[PDB]
Amino acid sequence: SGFRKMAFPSGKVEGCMVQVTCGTTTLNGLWLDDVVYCPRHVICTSEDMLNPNYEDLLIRKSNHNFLVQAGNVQLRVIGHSMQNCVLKLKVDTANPKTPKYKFVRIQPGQTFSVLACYNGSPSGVYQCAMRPNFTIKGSFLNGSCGSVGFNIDYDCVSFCYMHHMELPTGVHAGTDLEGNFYGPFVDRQTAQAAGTDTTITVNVLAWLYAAVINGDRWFLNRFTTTLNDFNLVAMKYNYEPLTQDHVDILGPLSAQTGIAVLDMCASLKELLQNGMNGRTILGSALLEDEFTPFDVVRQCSGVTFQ
Amino acid sequence: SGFRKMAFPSGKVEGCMVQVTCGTTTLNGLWLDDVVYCPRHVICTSEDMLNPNYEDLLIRKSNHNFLVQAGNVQLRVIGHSMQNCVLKLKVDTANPKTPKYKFVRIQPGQTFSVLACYNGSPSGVYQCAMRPNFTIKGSFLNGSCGSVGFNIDYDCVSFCYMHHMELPTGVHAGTDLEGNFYGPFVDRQTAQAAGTDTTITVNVLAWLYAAVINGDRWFLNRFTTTLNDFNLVAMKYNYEPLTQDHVDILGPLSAQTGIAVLDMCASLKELLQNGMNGRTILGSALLEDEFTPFDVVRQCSGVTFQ
Ligand SMILES: *[C@H](O)[C@H](C[C@@H]1CCNC1=O)NC(=O)[C@@H]1[C@H]2CCC[C@H]2CN1C(=O)COc1ccc(Cl)c(Cl)c1
Ligand SMILES: *[C@H](O)[C@H](C[C@@H]1CCNC1=O)NC(=O)[C@@H]1[C@H]2CCC[C@H]2CN1C(=O)COc1ccc(Cl)c(Cl)c1
Repeated sequence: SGFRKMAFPSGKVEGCMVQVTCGTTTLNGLWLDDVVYCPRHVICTSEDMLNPNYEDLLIRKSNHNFLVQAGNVQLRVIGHSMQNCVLKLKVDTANPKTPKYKFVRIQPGQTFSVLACYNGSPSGVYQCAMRPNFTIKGSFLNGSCGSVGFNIDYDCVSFCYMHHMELPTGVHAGTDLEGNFYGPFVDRQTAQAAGTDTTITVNVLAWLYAAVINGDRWFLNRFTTTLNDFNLVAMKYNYEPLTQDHVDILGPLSAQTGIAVLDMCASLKELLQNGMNGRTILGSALLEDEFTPFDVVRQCSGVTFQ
Repeated sequence: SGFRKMAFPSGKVEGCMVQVTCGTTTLNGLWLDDVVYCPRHVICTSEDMLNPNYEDLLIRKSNHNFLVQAGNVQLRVIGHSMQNCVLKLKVDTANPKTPKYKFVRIQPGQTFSVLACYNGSPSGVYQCAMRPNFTIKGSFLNGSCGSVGFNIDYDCVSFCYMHHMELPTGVHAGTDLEGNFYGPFVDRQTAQAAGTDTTITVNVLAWLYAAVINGDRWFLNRFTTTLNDFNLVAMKYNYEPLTQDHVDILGPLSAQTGIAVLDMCASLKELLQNGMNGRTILGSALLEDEFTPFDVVRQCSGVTFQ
């Protein structure tokens, strides 16, 4: 038993992490087969960072301008191209540690592991959710750009996130691995801001099921509610609407615990209207919304990855 | 910016994880050079698990009884010996992925990363603290024994924990890598229990400094307090006494933020006496005590590992 914010083992990604330096900018790149992926703003310098034109900036670059460092081995760049907001640096060497992988784009509400890197070297790993407003509450300092977010699905790494920037509230924005930003953000210094977030309702319910599985039961009740009546409460407390599909996805957890999904909604309602009254749930005094139903099933049943 | 419960990159440990099967028991082993380390209770079966005599049980074993599986390669056991509560299985092959390592024993209050494994395959990674009562609040299911806890110090893995068991409150107990239990626990089914815990005071203060570094300032005050007067409050709220050495260790964080350690203590006092009044600190509605001063400095300055 126990329930922890658990990241995927990072080894497969660690072997793909490289250093990319161009001009005065050093960031991280992702080396898969003979391509290194990195944020395109590496080709910028200070004055370039207000209103850049990256097509103009890229045509002025040379392969030899890109210093790519895989540990203590320099990788010769032999081609480069821009794909949206990522740069694809073709290098003369395929990464022998390339795992099976996919580039996937995730939905707000879904979670992933971030391997925070500096200078191509992994610093730490942690779990994140894509917020409804397409930001992530990460932990990122200067030089962390190009760190990736990912899931692992048996032996296959699904890369979903590459880090580009921090917003004024201290949250983080980036792209999928095809270079397309999550949310309405651009890789420029503008006055852009996150915009209002909501709590991921289905995830909160998943975490309540994790709590029941782990022996926290105090918030349970005999009450029930309709899906419509629950969503009128969710709206007031700035929770995402719960769909019938969310109810279906919570089925297995409902079955294991014997608590109907709509019954757990009634519990959530009471927690929203009354608070926790000094109690905790799974060591939290807040309703936690960064575990998906899958995350709960994964942890509470012991799925591994080969 | 941002602050996350961050684990170390797990790759170096992942390459050491193997499966050990003996009889009806399958657990994880740690393969370093030509030795596999695993919990000695692998040599037990159901009836063996009440009041065992492991010296008796081990002399009845044969090298060939130990099925050691490194991925899809079976490792031939050529010797075995007991060291306290761990078994050392000598195998005919040195692990080519053996990192530089040390066996270290940690102090309550210190943190480490756990690579949760099943069947020798990594499932997830998360950060833990050694509680003052020598338990850890982990996430462990049947088959997770032999998973290790560790820190990474540049390129060197300091293994500090191997998992053996869960206690009736859902917390976890285990040994250092020399087989010596953390705390007054034994690898038997007895009525043993954790025993009363305390909150790791120096860590809470570290996390308050992390909050200030990250722009959470609402809990700060002009007040100060003496170390003695703070500790009279700490005792009432079941917090560990703060020592002058703790104050010294918090020096660098005090210097970076400009908040005297004893001033931050005064803030903690007020949080203890008054609660948080609906506010959060670093996304928590609880005072968090599983970040050490080192963890905070590490994350808020970007230390990596090569
Ligand atoms: C890339 O390493 C870096 C990552 C940032 C730095 C601080 N936290 C992060 O996650 N990205 C940036 O510096 C990007 C840069 C590329 C696109 C736009 C431009 C500006 N920017 C920002 O992240 C701006 O916010 C910001 C906040 C705090 C700090 Cl210290 C900095 Cl350097 C930037
Ligand atoms: C080893 O894989 C296993 C890990 C346990 C299992 C559940 N959570 C864990 O962390 N260890 C044990 O099963 C040990 C075993 C070796 C020493 C004593 C004996 C009993 N025990 C326990 O952990 C007893 O507690 C316990 C609680 C809940 C469950 Cl499902 C189980 Cl199997 C054991």
